[PDB]
Amino acid sequence: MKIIILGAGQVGGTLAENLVGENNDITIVDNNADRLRELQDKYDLRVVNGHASHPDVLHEAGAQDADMLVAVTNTDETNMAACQVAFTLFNTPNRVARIRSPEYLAEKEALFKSGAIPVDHLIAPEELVTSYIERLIQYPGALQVVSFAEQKVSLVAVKAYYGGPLVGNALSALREHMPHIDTRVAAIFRQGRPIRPQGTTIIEADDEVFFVAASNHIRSVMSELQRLEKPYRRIMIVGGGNIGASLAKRLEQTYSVKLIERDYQRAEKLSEQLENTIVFCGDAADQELLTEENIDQVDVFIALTNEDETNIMSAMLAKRMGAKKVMVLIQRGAYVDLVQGGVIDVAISPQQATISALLTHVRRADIVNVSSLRRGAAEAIEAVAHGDETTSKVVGRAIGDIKLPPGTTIGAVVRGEEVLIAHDRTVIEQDDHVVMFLVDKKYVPDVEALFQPSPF
Amino acid sequence: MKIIILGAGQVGGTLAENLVGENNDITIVDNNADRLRELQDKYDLRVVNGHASHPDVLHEAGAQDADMLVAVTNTDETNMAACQVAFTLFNTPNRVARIRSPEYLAEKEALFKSGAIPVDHLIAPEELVTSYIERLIQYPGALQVVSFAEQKVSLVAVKAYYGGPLVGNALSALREHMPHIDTRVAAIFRQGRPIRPQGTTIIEADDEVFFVAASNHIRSVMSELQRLEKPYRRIMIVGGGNIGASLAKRLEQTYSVKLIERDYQRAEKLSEQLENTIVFCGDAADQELLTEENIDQVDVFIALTNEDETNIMSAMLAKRMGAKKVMVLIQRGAYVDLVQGGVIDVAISPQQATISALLTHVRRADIVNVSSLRRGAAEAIEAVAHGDETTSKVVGRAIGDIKLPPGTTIGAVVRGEEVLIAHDRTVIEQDDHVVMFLVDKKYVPDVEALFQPSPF
Amino acid sequence: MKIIILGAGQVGGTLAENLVGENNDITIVDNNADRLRELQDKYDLRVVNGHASHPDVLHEAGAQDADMLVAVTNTDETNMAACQVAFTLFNTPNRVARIRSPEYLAEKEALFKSGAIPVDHLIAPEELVTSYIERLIQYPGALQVVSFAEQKVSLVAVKAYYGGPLVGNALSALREHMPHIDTRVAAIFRQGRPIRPQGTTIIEADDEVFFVAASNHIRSVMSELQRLEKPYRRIMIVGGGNIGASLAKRLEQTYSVKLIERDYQRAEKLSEQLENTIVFCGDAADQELLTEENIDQVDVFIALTNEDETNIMSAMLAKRMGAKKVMVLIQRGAYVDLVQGGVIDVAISPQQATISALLTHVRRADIVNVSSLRRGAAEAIEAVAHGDETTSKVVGRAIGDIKLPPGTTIGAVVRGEEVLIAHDRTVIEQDDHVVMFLVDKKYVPDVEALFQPS
Amino acid sequence: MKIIILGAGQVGGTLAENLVGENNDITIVDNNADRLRELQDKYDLRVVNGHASHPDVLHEAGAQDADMLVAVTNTDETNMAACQVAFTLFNTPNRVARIRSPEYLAEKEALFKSGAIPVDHLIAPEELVTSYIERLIQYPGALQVVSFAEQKVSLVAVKAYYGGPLVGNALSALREHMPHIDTRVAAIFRQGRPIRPQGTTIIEADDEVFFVAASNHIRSVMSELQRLEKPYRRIMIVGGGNIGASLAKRLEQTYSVKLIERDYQRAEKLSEQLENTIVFCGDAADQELLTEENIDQVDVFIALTNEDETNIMSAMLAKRMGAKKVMVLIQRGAYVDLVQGGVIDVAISPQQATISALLTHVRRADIVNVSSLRRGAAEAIEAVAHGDETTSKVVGRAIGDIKLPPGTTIGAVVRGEEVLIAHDRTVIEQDDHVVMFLVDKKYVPDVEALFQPS
Ligand SMILES: Nc1ncnc2c1ncn2[C@@H]1O[C@H](COP(=O)(O)OP(=O)(O)OP(O)(O)=S)[C@@H](O)[C@H]1O
Ligand SMILES: Nc1ncnc2c1ncn2[C@@H]1O[C@H](COP(=O)(O)OP(=O)(O)OP(O)(O)=S)[C@@H](O)[C@H]1O
Ligand SMILES: Nc1ncnc2c1ncn2[C@@H]1O[C@H](COP(=O)(O)OP(=O)(O)OP(O)(O)=S)[C@@H](O)[C@H]1O
Ligand SMILES: Nc1ncnc2c1ncn2[C@@H]1O[C@H](COP(=O)(O)OP(=O)(O)OP(O)(O)=S)[C@@H](O)[C@H]1O
Ligand SMILES: Nc1ncnc2c1ncn2[C@@H]1O[C@H](COP(=O)(O)OP(=O)(O)OP(O)(O)=S)[C@@H](O)[C@H]1O
Ligand SMILES: Nc1ncnc2c1ncn2[C@@H]1O[C@H](COP(=O)(O)OP(=O)(O)OP(O)(O)=S)[C@@H](O)[C@H]1O
Ligand SMILES: Nc1ncnc2c1ncn2[C@@H]1O[C@H](COP(=O)(O)OP(=O)(O)OP(O)(O)=S)[C@@H](O)[C@H]1O
Ligand SMILES: [Mg+2]
Ligand SMILES: [Mg+2]
Ligand SMILES: [Mg+2]
Ligand SMILES: [Mg+2]
Repeated sequence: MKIIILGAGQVGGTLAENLVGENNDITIVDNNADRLRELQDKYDLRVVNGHASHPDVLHEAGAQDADMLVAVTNTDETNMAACQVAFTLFNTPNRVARIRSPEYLAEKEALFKSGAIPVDHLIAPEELVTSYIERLIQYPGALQVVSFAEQKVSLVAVKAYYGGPLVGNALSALREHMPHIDTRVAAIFRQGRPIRPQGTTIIEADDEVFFVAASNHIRSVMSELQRLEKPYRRIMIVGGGNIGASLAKRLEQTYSVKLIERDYQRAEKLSEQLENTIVFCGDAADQELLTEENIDQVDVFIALTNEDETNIMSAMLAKRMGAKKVMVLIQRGAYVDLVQGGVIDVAISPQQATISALLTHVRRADIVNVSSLRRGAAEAIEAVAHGDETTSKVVGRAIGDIKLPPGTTIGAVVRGEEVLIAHDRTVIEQDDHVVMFLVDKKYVPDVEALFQPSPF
Repeated sequence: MKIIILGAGQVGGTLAENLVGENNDITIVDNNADRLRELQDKYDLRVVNGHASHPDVLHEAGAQDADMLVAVTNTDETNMAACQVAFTLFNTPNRVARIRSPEYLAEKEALFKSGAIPVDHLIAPEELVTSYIERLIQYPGALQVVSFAEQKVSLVAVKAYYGGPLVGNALSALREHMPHIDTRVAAIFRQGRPIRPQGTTIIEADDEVFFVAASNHIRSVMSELQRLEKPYRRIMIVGGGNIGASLAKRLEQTYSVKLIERDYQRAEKLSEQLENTIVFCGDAADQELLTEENIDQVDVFIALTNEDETNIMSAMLAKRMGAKKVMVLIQRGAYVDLVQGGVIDVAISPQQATISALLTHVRRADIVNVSSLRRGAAEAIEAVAHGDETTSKVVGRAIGDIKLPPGTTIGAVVRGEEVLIAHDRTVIEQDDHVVMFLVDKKYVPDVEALFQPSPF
Repeated sequence: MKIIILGAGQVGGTLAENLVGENNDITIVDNNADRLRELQDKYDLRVVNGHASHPDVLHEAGAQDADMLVAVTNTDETNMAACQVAFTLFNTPNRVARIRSPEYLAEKEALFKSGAIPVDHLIAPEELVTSYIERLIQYPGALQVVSFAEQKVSLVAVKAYYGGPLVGNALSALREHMPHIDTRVAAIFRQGRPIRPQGTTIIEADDEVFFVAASNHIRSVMSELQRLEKPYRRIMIVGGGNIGASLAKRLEQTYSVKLIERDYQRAEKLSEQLENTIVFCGDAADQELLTEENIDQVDVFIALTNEDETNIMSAMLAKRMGAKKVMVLIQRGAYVDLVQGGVIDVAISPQQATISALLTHVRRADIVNVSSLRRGAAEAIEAVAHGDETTSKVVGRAIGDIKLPPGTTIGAVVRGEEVLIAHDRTVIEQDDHVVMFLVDKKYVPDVEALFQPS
Repeated sequence: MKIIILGAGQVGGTLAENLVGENNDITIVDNNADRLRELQDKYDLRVVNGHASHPDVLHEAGAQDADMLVAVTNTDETNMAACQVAFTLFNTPNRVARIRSPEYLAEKEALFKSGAIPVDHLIAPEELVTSYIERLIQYPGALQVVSFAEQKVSLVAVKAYYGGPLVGNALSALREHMPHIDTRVAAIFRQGRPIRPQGTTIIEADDEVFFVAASNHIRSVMSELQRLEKPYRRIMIVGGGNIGASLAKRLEQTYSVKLIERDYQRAEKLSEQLENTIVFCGDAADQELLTEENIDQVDVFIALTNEDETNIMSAMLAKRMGAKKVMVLIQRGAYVDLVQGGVIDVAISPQQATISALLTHVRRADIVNVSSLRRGAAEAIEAVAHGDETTSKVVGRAIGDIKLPPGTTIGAVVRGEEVLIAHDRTVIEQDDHVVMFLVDKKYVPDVEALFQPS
């Protein structure tokens, strides 16, 4: 697998970090020499200093031979130009590009899906975020929904609280309750540190507990944990930009939505374009605006401006003034787990989201796929069981008898269209998709080795 | 009292906001028309659009007749030029100027105190902050030390916690304990909202409780509340700029200080200039640097970079990694109370500090002086009891019999050199300094009226 | 004619300014509200605020109906995306784009000429500039060569001097002293004011005289006016960049070229890429370097750095130190007419060159285009004679019987591939290309009326 | 001589460049590491990185021991603080400061001349520029007036023309045809190269000839060279700013002045402040406005906006439209020598003017200062003859017996308040001020050796 990453920013670099290994040859292009040196010190990859869409720069990165091209530069127009130039001159297969402009996506069918602009897969960070928040809204009480390249399976995170079904009970004590639907804990995060879920792991308060669920039965699982809270009525959105306006349009038909936008010329525009949203012109930190429009009633306050501090301060104010749940948009995913949990209920990063999507396309045709759950060294992953018992170290063997790396816990198996909750006696069959959670991502290539069969 | 404020930034504007009234005529100079319109809408003051140090602009603000000149522009050199031009051309008395440069203050004696540069009072925001943090370090457990223009009296804030002397006990129940030293609660802040301290006010957890103390006996009061924790051993400072390097120099002789500075060229300089400080070159968010230098041992982690988010994220990480107490430098005082309390122990603003100092010079020769305790509408103040019983509405009368405005509580009286803890039977004598806390600062001019005697 | 210009910078703005008029609907798209306003204040055109390559912005500027799209934004990648989006979504005809990157141009065949990236016409200023200089070197004595028609016609500017062939002679007296060559004076600039060339106009010293010539007979005209100087032998180029390195390749095999380049790692690279050029490592203003390499022998000194300040100081030093002629590259177009002529013989601007080229695409699409000449010597336009005698006020008539506005001079008529030097007896036939020069831009729209049929 | 220059911009940099040499220890302070490096790369001087007014930065540049402090930073308030801090902390002598604000200058008496703000010498470029133009208007025909000594000596530049008094005459032939007036040609610039003025130098057309004259007898010299033109009657100023409004006040009472100002609220203000000036509201490039107000009658058109582009286009239009002479204000100093002379008669730069003034303070402190003339016509310096015959190689000798370097011409000798036009028999006495002109800057340090005693 020969991979070229155009632009070594947060997204390109983090991607590069997640793809270094045996079966992957990573080359990164960037015109900033400082960024290249920094990345090369940490990881085994090749670097090209130049403009990502220049024919020679692209040639020097070996676009004729490469198997995938990922364009994550500063600009859509450079990403588009890179994919055009690469395709036209070198026939480079699998061209993925980040496109941040909703204007382009509005014509994505006519522009990209016709091969006019030769992009195979658009990664639209603004769209992904809007979809994620909306999906959280759909499951009141849900702290995080984890996705895999296998769309049939998901994880749902919830926060344990005093006098809740979860707090105090060990994991094995929950397994005594089998009514209607049964799930298994995939991961724990207390105090920002990952705990490997064992039978005798006592759930403490303020833990972030991730349960395994079929993607089409999340509501049903949360219900059966007495953790599905009543539907959100009142949503308040701060920041009427690309993301804010998008989310409001998606919600206004089913929810009661208020939006605050401090630019009057932009705000007036949003009032007509949003038929069922009440749009206010005002500042996010304005106590008297938040009070006048009853912030004490708001079920979820969502801060979606582009400045993290504005969002943070705003949401912290909303919580102080009685908003039930608050969500903030944090730019860099590193800060997400940090700022989350205490006072701020949920933090979402457009960079994380982009990276999550990008890992579902690259890890495709690989053994292991990384999930959208990545916190520090911790991360949930999916691996494929190729081969039969004769050639594989996992196929045929039972889950309780698999030589997993340290810190690694198998949470569920996806066989065809059925999602099986992991048990010790369960036998891994061929071409299964095994979902694991690792406390430390350094053992991924070990998981890779484990699931890699002998040469047929 | 005729006051000219040069520069209507955060400091100038906030000052202007605090000084509007009957006995004060406020004029603000600024070259940004937008900033002027905004301020005039809210407050009764005069605005001049021009350069603060131009002879005509200064003339147009009435510098010949004015009684005080406050220079808080963007630049020290403009502040200095304004004070020179005002003095030389109009003999304007009482010239206060903000000087941010330690280089100038290093020669403050030869430059200002000689009348070469005609500044009467330097307001040095970097120095004030360094002094404040240091003063907090001196009283382990102290959340905030409140100062007044009467240097003889102070307030000390502490946070109530479960199984602590404070939590659960009503205020009257504390008055049953009179050993050695006795104090009175001046203010309460729970959930960021001010509560007027009454006899039957039950102290809840995480409340910010302010006790009255003589400025020279703070340690003695905290001791007698079982709230003076053991001396801080290990201090870790992030950001080796003006403030960070300053604080380290002050502490290194009495504390074990580590400093982190990400710029290697600046960091190397600090290693030699700080004889007893260990200086590290590295990033604030670097988990492995913080761990290698045992952040789990750090008694107080102090984030003093100029970026609030950097400081916030950094300190939140330090707390997660086990640092006992964390303090952050937040630029705008509005965010200070917001970000404080939850996870971040203390937030300090250089703007607040400047404003605090500026209010001790202006309110001088006034009736009321505002303290360094200002949180939203809430603020602690000091008023002077001028006149005798014949002409005053407060002198002679007992504290329990004073027609105070709503939300107002007298906490202590400073008579000469003795600080008297307020009791209901205490009689106000002449020229006393009465310390009150108001839940809403809108009643200040009422306090002013109350302490204003009849025309002699 | 509905024309869309993307980006209202120097080039986009000047262009619109050159085409705003009667038969032209100019819409300018730009990301900057302020540049649009200035343009609307000055001219009656439509302005659209948005990103030049966004589908809605292109549609809102009416790309569906438009007849030409000109992309002159900040970056090639936006120009390309814009041409792409316009073609794919709206089938916008005649898509012209500025492409500054030699890297993209190196693959011009594979990228653009195949319709992968749908640019119909590339305007590459660096190349045009390089080409212009080379064209000047080819005609020693030429201060300026301007093109009209499809470049089929040219003007050759020369400066008249004391004890010279031009000075002293009336214009009609020159038509009688030229035996087998046909030319016409198109414009003159003496003192600080432009003069309309008449029969009784005596050429005074230091005048810049513009002659009309067929492009394939420029050398023959200059020769027989005793104004074609002997071939340049020694050329010195300062600055080995895109333009410098390029111009050197074009010259080194037929001329003796030395190049000065202060970037030492760059100088080494060029030393290899230039088979017949001597590359010196040094600063352009270094006298001890310039005197060492015989600047007094240098026929043409060419300063091609990106710094106008360097170019000017460099050339003036060279001129001071005895170089015969000096040519500079000027970025800021305002100064070009000034900088040329006195101490510095020739000044060349990449923005001007772009505007020229964009107007050669105007000249092929049969729109009349105004252009100002050097130092306001005259404003030049080329117009088409539409209609027959019945519907046109010009077709059929001889030049001597046409009521042209004051200050207006017809210089030549272009019939197909045939260039007729304008004479009083010359009859304009239908669809002819009449190239004229005006002393005043205030009479510009009047000429349009002549050539616009009923 | 230990000299500190605060701020290494155009002015600070040029200054250092003019004074770096043998007897001068130049230290430049600047906030920008890059500007310092370029300066150190080019010249051997000391560079200090810090804020020009910080006590340690001033001390580290050796303000205690320094002999002159020049403040040419970005803002007056920093220049002032620097002069303040230097005086208060280190007693730094001769503190020169650039002050651009007319507001500060309006209170020059009360603020600076009293030692409240310890600036010894104010350099106010806007005023100097205004003063220069006014001085040009006073001597019609003067293209340039440059000053030497304590302004006691001047050069008057004029352009020679066909059928003119200068052209055709050898220089020695002019000394014999001037009856009761004494002058000397100091420099000439013909073609693109400077010529050393000798007896047998015949003046050709379009040469710029510089004459030496006592400052109090400039008019008498120009008159008796048949080169003093008749007084200007009609003046037109574009741009009513600090310089424009100021120049108008100085001219309106003795000349007929019209002013064009596109800022309408500004035009109204000036209409009141200018008792004898007609203020028109309009753009400078508006032909219908320029033709309405008889631009063909205008003796001098002066474009004083902050936009070079406006000034150039404005003036060239005026020159095109028949105005006798046009003068412009040019911000970017690189273009000045070029822009002047051809279509635009006079170009004036505020940065150059500042450098001149800063060098008049150099001329009072008895340091020899180099300055380049217009278009490199010659480099001019004024030097002092220190010592007696025993210790000096120049004192006592007559000019005709002094071995000057090649290209070097002594133009005048200044003894006290007495200006002696240089002659071969003229003997240099002690502490004389000898003003010389060099064609080449490479012979500059050689001249110092002559005047430096043992
Ligand atoms: N035209 C270009 N050619 C090559 N590399 C580029 C180009 N533009 C940007 N880059 C590099 O690509 C990386 C990403 O660019 P940024 O300016 O960080 O854009 P961004 O929108 O912040 O995206 P990220 O990845 O979330 S920081 C940067 O590190 C740049 O150095
Ligand atoms: N304090 C505030 N209160 C209310 N609205 C705010 C506040 N701060 C920012 N906004 C709005 O929220 C968004 C923050 O984004 P900005 O960084 O200002 O712009 P931007 O995000 O670059 O533009 P977009 O939306 O991505 S096309 C803007 O639309 C602001 O109008
Ligand atoms: N030279 C000047 N003359 C007059 N007013 C000025 C000048 N410079 C700045 N101001 C105004 O003074 C105010 C404070 O300036 P800022 O640029 O905000 O400086 P600051 O260091 O941020 O100080 P603050 O008050 O904490 S925001 C601004 O609102 C400016 O509009
Ligand atoms: N992530 C980080 N880790 C460690 N040190 C940091 C980090 N970010 C900033 N710093 C340092 O902390 C300070 C932050 O201030 P900046 O805004 O970069 O500079 P500055 O404060 O304007 O300069 P000063 O100190 O006020 S003269 C700087 O000295 C940085 O070197
Ligand atoms: N004083 C000088 N003497 C000699 N060469 C110089 C001098 N100043 C600049 N140059 C050279 O002129 C060249 C012009 O290169 P640049 O214009 O900077 O880059 P480029 O590759 O030509 O791309 P463009 O077209 O300018 S965006 C540079 O390589 C410089 O080294
Ligand atoms: N506060 C400062 N302290 C020290 N040096 C400074 C300061 N501000 C500017 N300088 C330097 O002073 C020089 C003058 O810079 P500018 O004032 O920006 O140029 P300018 O206003 O065009 O005036 P000049 O000198 O004609 S370029 C610059 O090179 C700066 O690097
Ligand atoms: N095309 C034009 N026609 C007439 N007047 C103009 C034109 N362009 C600019 N101006 C005027 O020229 C004047 C010059 O003013 P400015 O230079 O902008 O300000 P100023 O008060 O002179 O301060 P300085 O010295 O430039 S920092 C302006 O008031 C403009 O209105
Ligand atoms: Mg295509
Ligand atoms: Mg004829
Ligand atoms: Mg003083
Ligand atoms: Mg003689």
